[PDB]
Amino acid sequence: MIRAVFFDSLGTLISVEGAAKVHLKIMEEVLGDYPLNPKTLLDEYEKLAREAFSNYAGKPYRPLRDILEEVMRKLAEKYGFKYPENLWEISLRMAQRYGELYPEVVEVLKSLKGKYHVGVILNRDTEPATAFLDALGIKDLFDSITTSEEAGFFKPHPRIFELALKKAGVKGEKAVYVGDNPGSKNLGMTSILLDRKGEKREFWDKADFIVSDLREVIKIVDELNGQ
Repeated sequence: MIRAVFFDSLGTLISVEGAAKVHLKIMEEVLGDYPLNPKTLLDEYEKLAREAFSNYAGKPYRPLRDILEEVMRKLAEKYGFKYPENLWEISLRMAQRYGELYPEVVEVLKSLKGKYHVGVILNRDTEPATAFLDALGIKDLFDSITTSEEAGFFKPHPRIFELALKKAGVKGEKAVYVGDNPGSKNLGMTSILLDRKGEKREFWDKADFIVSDLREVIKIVDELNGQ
């Protein structure tokens, strides 16, 4: 009965060590020999970035490119370094060089594809997100790529999930939702929380299933289709 499987963000796919290396290598190229610790710039950027996502959560869409460029403009003014006009070119190049997926992603996505509609749902701009998936080498492994830019509202507004389901052409009850965060609620979708290092034990009643890696997603869908 399960016909579609959706992943909530790149966090379910990119390794923590990979994403950290990409972000640091971006800040290192931005700064060059400027007398600022690139790790400090990164930590401050992330702080301001998380604030922006919270401020815009559930609001009408505004290009994340514009939001994050404003953040970098603030930092360049605060610390005094030259604003990187080629920021997004740097970011994609570093993602392609240093972006590392969790080891099971490619094989699990290929297995799910061909049996089910496999989609990714992203709180991002469409062209950048699609280019990022291409730089990571998994763009073609998704039947659908659905973004807040397409939906017109930032998560957790339900429109993005309604759109994802309509691209697949299935009721919410015929789809599962895999995410790193405890949110598709009240749309009928089966929720699978991904806790790779067992440090989300608190919200282990906030999901229908709990897995430590993506291979178990196939096991759960096989179980549900059997019941």
